[PDB]
Amino acid sequence: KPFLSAWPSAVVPRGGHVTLRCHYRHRFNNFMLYKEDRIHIPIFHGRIFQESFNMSPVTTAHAGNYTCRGSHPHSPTGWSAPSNPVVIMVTGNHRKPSLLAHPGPLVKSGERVILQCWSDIMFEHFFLHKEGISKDPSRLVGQIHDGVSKANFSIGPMMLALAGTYRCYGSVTHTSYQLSAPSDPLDIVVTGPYEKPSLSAQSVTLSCSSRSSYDMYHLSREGGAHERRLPAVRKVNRTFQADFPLGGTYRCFGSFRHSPYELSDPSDPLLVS
Amino acid sequence: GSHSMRYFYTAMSRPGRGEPRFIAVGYVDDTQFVRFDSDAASPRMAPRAPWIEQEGPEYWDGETRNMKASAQTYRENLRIALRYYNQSEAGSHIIQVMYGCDVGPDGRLLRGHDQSAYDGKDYIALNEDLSSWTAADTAAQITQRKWEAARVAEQLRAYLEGLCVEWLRRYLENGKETLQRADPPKTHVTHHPISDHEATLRCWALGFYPAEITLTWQRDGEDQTQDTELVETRPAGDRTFQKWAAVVVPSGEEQRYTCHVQHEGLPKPLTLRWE
Amino acid sequence: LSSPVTKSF
Amino acid sequence: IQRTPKIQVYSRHPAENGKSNFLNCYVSGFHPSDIEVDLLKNGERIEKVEHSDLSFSKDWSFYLLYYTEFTPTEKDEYACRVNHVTLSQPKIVKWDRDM
Ligand SMILES: *[C@@H]1O[C@H](CO)[C@@H](O)[C@H](O)[C@H]1NC(C)=O
Ligand SMILES: *[C@@H]1O[C@H](CO)[C@@H](O)[C@H](O)[C@H]1NC(C)=O
Ligand SMILES: *[C@@H]1O[C@H](CO)[C@@H](O)[C@H](O)[C@H]1NC(C)=O
Repeated sequence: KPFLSAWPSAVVPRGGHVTLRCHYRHRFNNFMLYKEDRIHIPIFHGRIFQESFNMSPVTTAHAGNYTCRGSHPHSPTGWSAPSNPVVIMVTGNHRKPSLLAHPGPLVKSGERVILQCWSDIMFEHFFLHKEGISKDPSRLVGQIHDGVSKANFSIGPMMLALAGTYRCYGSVTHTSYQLSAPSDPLDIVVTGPYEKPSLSAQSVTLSCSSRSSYDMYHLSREGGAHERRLPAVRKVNRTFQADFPLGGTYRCFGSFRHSPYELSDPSDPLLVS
Repeated sequence: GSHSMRYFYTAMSRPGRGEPRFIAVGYVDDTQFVRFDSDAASPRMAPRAPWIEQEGPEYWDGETRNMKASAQTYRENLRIALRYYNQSEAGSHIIQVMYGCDVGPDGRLLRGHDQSAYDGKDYIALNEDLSSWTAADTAAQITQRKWEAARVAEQLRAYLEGLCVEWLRRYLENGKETLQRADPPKTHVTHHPISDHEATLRCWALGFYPAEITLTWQRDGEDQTQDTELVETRPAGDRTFQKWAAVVVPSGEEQRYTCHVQHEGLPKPLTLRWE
Repeated sequence: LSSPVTKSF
Repeated sequence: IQRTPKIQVYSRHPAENGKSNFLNCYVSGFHPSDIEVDLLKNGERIEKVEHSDLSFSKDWSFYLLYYTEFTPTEKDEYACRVNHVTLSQPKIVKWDRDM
């Protein structure tokens, strides 16, 4: 049985590029492709692909459920068993849906979050897909209500492996492998179990510090717009501290280098008058 | 005692050739007793020794769930290692982990281990005090900072002191007849002429457990440890081991040489000669 | 018994 | 960095002609883990060949045992064929009763 794969992603926008590789008998050998509509008719009239099948630029015609067979001369058929199925979904065909987090995008380790995808357009199916090379989407049937169609994806228990940038898509009937434009991205971030920094007051300046060697600190106003970054500086007292120069309620997070979707547990809320 | 329990994790990416694979194996001393492979129909912790087969469903359920969690974590860890070393996403890489406990005769904790490597080279490892880490490079220093902030060492110490030791005791009890009684090597010496002026004396040890053994050659009571040939101890296939040690001798000096065999399955050390 | 301790890099 | 595999071909029990036995190919000290191992009867691959689960030693190098039921004879030559990324062609190590 060959191993079929799509690179970099099976979910691919129109005008993008995706390569199908069929690995069989320690080689990316000559192989034939097949769709799911009727499994034993080789596409492009029995075309035997030499190396790998680069679809570029991707059109809506490339969308579908693929399976490959590798060449195996010293065998009764001369060809291998059907490989693992790989579904190529093409996006950018409809208006984008909306993606929302409940209660929010910041999810503490071990807990769950609801990612709701909804639209005015009556999408038959919804697909949740996390940004990343070699990632498969989840599917839910759209529930119709009050003029909008929606679906709730459950994600948990929260671990770093589940953190990242999420987008949802919609598909209308008769075009299941054709997906809408992606919804606006939603960054799902895990908080903890790393120890919370302390946040205190040193015009005022809010200093958040920790004994742990966080690479940088994030300050956020509860009900604010954007978060404020500041690199942690190794102080003389061996503490790592960031000083945010400045009413409301603030919180401080610690984070490490090369780890974009994880933060420490949030600091205690700081009331500034 | 003394006895050991070890777990070995192998996590490997193989872009284009398969999805990331996680393999775990469990050992008591030299005997494998459990395994887990993420590349199956439905991945489950499975028995690999008869004396663990009668543990209840709760054991296997718990272990399977833990192994699933571990598999996910180490797939993600591969993805992380890629960012740490700024490597291509088309390459094949491997993380290896080994951890466990050494207990003594009465069955109390003597030492704890938890070491991990990336691509065959040391990455990061728990220190003897079981509260601190040793990193091999900058990426591993990042990992160290993370694990210190998350206090992983305290949890690991709690596991090694608690569950590892107790379950090791239970295992040692479960298969005592096979795990705690050593089997002495059946041994002999063979002669193989090289030329008319020299020949090879080979000392054989077969069917012994555990794997630890010493085979030495002596000329007139002195170890010829430099000009001796040793093979790796090899498994026979039935949870017992084989080993031999050879030496090249001048023709007519066979009497001068003796083979010495020490193994815990023997009451007294063994001495052998060819005739 | 294997370790229940999560080792995230 | 890569390590080439060491190979030992040997029987489980002292081999006597006509007596049922087990043939072992023990491969070790290699890195990475991807490796191909075949047991050969007069140059041809044996059908039923089982193997141990992937493990490694303290130097992080892997080891594997491949084994098969066989009957010792002097007419039939048994061997082990091992291919690894460090090997251009697969190595044939023949079974020798005194090794
Ligand atoms: C892809 O094809 C296989 C077999 O043809 C089928 O089992 C599978 O359900 C298909 N996948 C999807 C998303 O339809
Ligand atoms: C979807 O998730 C959120 C919070 O649970 C909320 O909008 C709503 O209760 C959910 N919709 C359901 C359960 O149909
Ligand atoms: C460390 O030094 C800074 C002054 O640079 C100070 O604000 C902070 O309170 C000190 N941290 C501790 C724990 O003393």
